[PDB]
Amino acid sequence: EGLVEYIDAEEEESILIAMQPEDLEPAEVDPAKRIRVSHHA
Amino acid sequence: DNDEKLIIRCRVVAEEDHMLKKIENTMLENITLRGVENIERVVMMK
Amino acid sequence: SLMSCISVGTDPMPIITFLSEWGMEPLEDYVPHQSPDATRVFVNGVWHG
Amino acid sequence: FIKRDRMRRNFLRMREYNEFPLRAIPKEDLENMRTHLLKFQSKKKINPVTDFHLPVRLHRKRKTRQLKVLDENAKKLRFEEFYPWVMEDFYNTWVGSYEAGNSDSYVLLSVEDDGSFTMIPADKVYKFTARNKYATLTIDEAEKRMDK
Amino acid sequence: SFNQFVDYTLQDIICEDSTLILEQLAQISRKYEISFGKIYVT
Amino acid sequence: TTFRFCRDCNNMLYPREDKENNRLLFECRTCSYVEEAGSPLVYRHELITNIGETAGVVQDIGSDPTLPRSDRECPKCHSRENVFFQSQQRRKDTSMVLFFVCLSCSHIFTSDQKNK
Amino acid sequence: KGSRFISTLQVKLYGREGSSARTIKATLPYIKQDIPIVIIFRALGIIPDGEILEHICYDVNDWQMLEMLKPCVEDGFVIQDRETALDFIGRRGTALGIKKEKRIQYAKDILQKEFLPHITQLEGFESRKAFFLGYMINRLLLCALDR
Amino acid sequence: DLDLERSNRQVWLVRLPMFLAEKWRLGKIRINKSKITLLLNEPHEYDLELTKKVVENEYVFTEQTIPKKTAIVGTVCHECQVMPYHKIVEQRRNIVKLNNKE
Ligand SMILES: [Zn+2]
Ligand SMILES: [Zn+2]
Repeated sequence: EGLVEYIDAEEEESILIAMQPEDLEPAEVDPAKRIRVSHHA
Repeated sequence: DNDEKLIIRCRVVAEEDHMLKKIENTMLENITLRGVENIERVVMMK
Repeated sequence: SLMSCISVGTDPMPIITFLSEWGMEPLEDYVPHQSPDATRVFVNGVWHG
Repeated sequence: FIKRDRMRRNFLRMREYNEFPLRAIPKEDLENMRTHLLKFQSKKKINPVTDFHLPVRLHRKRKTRQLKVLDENAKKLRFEEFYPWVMEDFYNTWVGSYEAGNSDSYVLLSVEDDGSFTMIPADKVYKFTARNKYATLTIDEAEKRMDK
Repeated sequence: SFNQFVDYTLQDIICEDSTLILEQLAQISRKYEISFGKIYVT
Repeated sequence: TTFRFCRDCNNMLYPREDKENNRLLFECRTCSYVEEAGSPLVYRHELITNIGETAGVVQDIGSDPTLPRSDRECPKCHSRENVFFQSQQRRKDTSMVLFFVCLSCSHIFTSDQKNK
Repeated sequence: KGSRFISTLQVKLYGREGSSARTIKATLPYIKQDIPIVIIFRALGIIPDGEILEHICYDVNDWQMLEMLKPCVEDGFVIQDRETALDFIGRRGTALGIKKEKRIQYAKDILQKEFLPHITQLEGFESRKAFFLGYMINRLLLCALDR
Repeated sequence: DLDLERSNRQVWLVRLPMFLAEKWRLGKIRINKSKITLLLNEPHEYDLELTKKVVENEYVFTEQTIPKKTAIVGTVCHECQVMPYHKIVEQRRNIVKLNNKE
């Protein structure tokens, strides 16, 4: 169905991955939470 | 020194062009202009 | 890792076959000087075209 | 902040034009005949052998038992045909080698006397190169000289 | 990497040199060949 | 550099000084073919490089995934969308300055200011 | 497939930096010594110098590569003929089959199979290797050129 | 004793995809001025695409040291390859990418 793509090392040189989807994909708190990077990309 | 283009040239008294290549090498390579051999980055320090 | 496997590989024939029928000019006929920006196409370290 | 599993309870609950005809050429002539394709590297615009030179002469230039290695016939046949093809005058000269890259999928449209055509498969192609034109050769004369 | 092996590589290794031939000269010559088949696994 | 090749031999046209005319020729060391000297230069070394630092620039350059972004105008188009990258001379001591490319007209423009 | 070859063409870059004699030889198997590269282009039928630089420098505009190429070309200027070139190599490896009519066959024979056993091992594709090689050179310069 | 039959017989070599070449081991060229087309013999209708306008240093010869009976047929007049009716050709092409073995 073309949902997820198997990926290897050589291939990774060419792509730009996201840590967590909800984290990052939608363009847009506890003090005890670890500080997390932005979705500029 | 008054010149903005620091340019220096020379000529000599088969094909001379090749010795020049040998000749211009040594010039660049082995002619120190000052300072002792093997010594670079005279680094100050207090 | 947990989520890793290994390519057990295959034949590359059908692949080559495709590009053949798909504009990958044969190498032999490559004339760079006039086609400056051809993208080289490699397979398994074999620069086919 | 916990591990919850029975959501199977949830999930099972939550659930102009000009015609030009063709003809596959008769086969007997092909059966008797071998034809192939010339290619030159002269970088000359056409290099017509007409304007090349005359004449033209193109041609190739009891014990016990034992083990023989195995090869398919066409390879043995073509390997055997290692004598490079050479056309001459008796003045310039041309020789080539086989290419094996583009002899498969190749049929030619002979522009016959008619606007029609015939289609002819390709047997071989060759790449004749001019040679000896400035005629310098030092077979071992520069070789032994080389080591200098 | 084993299912791959048993299925295919085993055979392709056979098919490479199924054949090897011995030719006896006479006084018309002989020529003995022997060749393998597809591989069967129990 | 920028040296011709023979005709009917297509081999590199070496310098041959004419002593008579007091000038330089250029021959096919394979054949007879020769030709005069059109630029009084012969050779050069050119130790330093600021050449090529725009390699890979194509009118297909934006299509790259991972060049990050900014907004500066085309210094010609005034077109404020564009993409950047660093000096293609992936040499050691090279400076950092950023090469930008308009996405309207692919207008090259870097980001350093000291010399355009 | 086929005897699982381990054949390592290496393409050495003679010459420490700055120095001239920046020559390039290559170490084809069963060959006693390292062979100058132009002798190999020739060996695969690319006689003329202009055609050669097509195989390696992929730009009519970068000349620096050509500059480091310069010495490597006259390296070949000795030879001008494929057969001489091929004969040269015949003179270069495991000379047992004295017949030059059989020996230059052999340097042919070897360079059919025993060199880049990949892209082929059969007659005719000789030019295609002459690119792939002609490419490997490019990167060697390209690297040593620090780009 | 090489012979030159014509060395000028204008000929258009073509490269083909596998199926038609295999089917070729006639038709009608409907040149359209230059959207050249061909009406094949029944089967599909494959036009003419101009792979190379002008073709040189390339000629057709024949065969029957040892010389052999060799004649010069003619010069390649113009190179073409083929545009292959279409969806079925497209379907079989993608279908061709689905081989198998024992
Ligand atoms: Zn010349
Ligand atoms: Zn702009």
